[PDB]
Amino acid sequence: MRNLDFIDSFIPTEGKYIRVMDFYNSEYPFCIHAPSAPNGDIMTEICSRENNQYFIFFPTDDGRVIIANRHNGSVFTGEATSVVSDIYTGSPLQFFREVKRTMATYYLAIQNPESATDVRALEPHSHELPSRLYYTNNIENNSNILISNKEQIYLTLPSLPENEQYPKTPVLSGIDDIGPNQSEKSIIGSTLIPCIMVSDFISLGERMKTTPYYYVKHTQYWQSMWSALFPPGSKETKTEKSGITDTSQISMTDGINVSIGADFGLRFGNKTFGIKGGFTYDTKTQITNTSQLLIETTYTREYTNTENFPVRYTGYVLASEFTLHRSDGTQVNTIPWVALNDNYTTIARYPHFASEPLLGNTKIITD
Amino acid sequence: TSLNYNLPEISKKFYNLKNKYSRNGYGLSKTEFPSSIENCPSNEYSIMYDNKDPRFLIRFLLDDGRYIIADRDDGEVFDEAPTYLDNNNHPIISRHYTGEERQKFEQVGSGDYITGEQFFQFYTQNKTRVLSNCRALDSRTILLSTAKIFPIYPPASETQLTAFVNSSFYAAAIPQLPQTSLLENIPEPTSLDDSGVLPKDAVRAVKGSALLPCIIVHDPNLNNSDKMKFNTYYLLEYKEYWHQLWSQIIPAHQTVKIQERTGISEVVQNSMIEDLNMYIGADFGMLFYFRSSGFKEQITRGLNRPLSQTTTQLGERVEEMEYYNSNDLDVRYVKYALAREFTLKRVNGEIVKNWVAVDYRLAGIQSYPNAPITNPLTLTKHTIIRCENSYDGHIFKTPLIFKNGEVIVKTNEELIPKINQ
Repeated sequence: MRNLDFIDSFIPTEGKYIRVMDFYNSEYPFCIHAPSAPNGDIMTEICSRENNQYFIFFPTDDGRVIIANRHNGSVFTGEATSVVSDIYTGSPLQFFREVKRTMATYYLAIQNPESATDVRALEPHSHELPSRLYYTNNIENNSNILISNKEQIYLTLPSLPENEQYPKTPVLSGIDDIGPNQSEKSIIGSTLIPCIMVSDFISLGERMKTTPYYYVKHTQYWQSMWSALFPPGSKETKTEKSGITDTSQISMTDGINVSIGADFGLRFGNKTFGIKGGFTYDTKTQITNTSQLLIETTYTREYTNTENFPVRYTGYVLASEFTLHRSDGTQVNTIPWVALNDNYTTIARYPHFASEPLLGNTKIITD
Repeated sequence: TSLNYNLPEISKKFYNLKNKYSRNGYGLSKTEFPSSIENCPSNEYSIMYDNKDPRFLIRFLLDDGRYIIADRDDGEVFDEAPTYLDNNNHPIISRHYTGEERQKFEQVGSGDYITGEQFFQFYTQNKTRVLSNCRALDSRTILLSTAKIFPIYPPASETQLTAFVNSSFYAAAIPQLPQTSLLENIPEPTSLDDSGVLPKDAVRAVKGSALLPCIIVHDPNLNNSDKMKFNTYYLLEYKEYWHQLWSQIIPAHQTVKIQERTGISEVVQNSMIEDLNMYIGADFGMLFYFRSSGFKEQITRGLNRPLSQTTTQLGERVEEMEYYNSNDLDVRYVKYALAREFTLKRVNGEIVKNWVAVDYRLAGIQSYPNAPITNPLTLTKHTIIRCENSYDGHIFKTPLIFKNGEVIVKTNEELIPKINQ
């Protein structure tokens, strides 16, 4: 359609809107309120329209949610006997499960060093007065843990780019054509990432209001490594770079809490570990199966022209790049996050009917 | 918009697994001959190690990154038996898929990636046990898991018995993913006698699709060997269409009672459980049982249908609605609700089964004569006649106007009792 095209949107998923919460059984208009300070006790306070009372539920791979307030971006953190507001560190006590008992009412549960065991729900000790949120094992047929949404404001998400087809190998126009330094960049995939998991100069509280979601864009392209006119039957030695620089790995890790493994799979830190499955699916990448990090390696390779005529040859290496963007589209990272993979190479040639160069011996330079 | 389910390479190929250090080409084998090593007894279930009769194994990816290892020829999986051998070791045995912890393995890559000389190991029980050949590198023996783990940087002699590389392979059978399409507008009747479009003739829109590993699928038509070789992954399609609830001529200025049956019946739910260990929750999200649970997240991500947030099962919904025709003429009215359709197909395209859930939350009406000739129909009374659960006991606040071709979203309308308070 046009309208019906957004039929999926009419009934939104948990992390597409800002909400105001209240316990169903309270008769007086109490709302769940977060402290102005970055750390403090979560409380039921008289409902007002302040950002202390507005929350976004950020969903994770397994369906659990991270609950951040719109005033400062601090999240719900489970503690000994009470729920407090604190800075998101990816701690296990910062993941909650929303359970819908009915279409309109739900309760929030936290789980222990246990699995199927002690699921306890959040409950106030009063309906008449402002209260802290405590735990209870009394779940079944208990309406005191029951929460309702007073308000629901729909979020406008950034427009994500359309997925492109794998990058094609560059063509050469003549014997003197070295070819382009890079091929056209191809959008392989892009994914949405909560503002609380990214590094930026904008304050958390401000990100919550204007850019609650950031997005990571994944692109591929062919990078030029070398180019030469090979005389008939000549052997030449060309140098080919591979992997990721030390600065780029540090910048990426700092910026999105994601690193690249030696197998070219991705390594997720404590902040992003819970969303790794959604991240890799959207970007068409894989999770790493090794603990070694990808480093930078310089290789030498012998190439022999077997044709009886001179040939132009340009060597390209497959480049994979990640960019961090704000809701307004602006790019956050100033340092490039690029990994070159020397296992995937393509050799552009003139004339086109000429054979592939014969690959001889490969060495590694210890600069 | 095309689609990619994003399976890793090793989840798309049945590989022959050879030891990295063996000089005479020994690897994982289905050899009929028993173990030649004294302290390494073999039997009918033992996974063998030999340089003849190689096994071709696939690695199905679990949501937590662990793998299920299955054999191409007989469709059985690798299993860590609880029985003890010498030195507190467990034998690795062939068994039918159950989805238990003992069938899950963690792959860990190490070595010199820079020179392409890397290898991999299989671990169990939170990396406390490593899979190893029993005593030998170049002799027919068995496979077991040991709790005697050694350093990998200087590769101890014992570590060599745990190191694997990929060799030859067979392609798994992967069905092609269909392309998504848009949902059509609610179909208009062409005349007073036009009864509308029935579900059998309704135009479908593809919205999702997932690749289900054959081990979780119950397809009685095929034996486990044919199933694994020719139908390694089944295709599960997710579609939407406008499912007609009723079609009737309403006389001028008349109120009429109409029953609206939506949701899903128990028999259909039981069927989905039987075949896929999957079923629909009252919030229309997906629920899973033990045998398919390990793949929930990958499946739902592919389908574009969320994981359910309730434990309540969707059931049959029967509601009685009263409508009022305000026009001076007799009018053909027809009401459609959104159908959520799931289809299981084999690699060749053969349909195994269909399951439909009717979503009463998204529905609309169309008429003959159309607008602007006729005035829209009005809902004057809403009663819930029969429903086995109280997940959604809300009715519409009446009167409610149903504008031709407009979709009415139950959650965006005023209800009784009021929600979102």
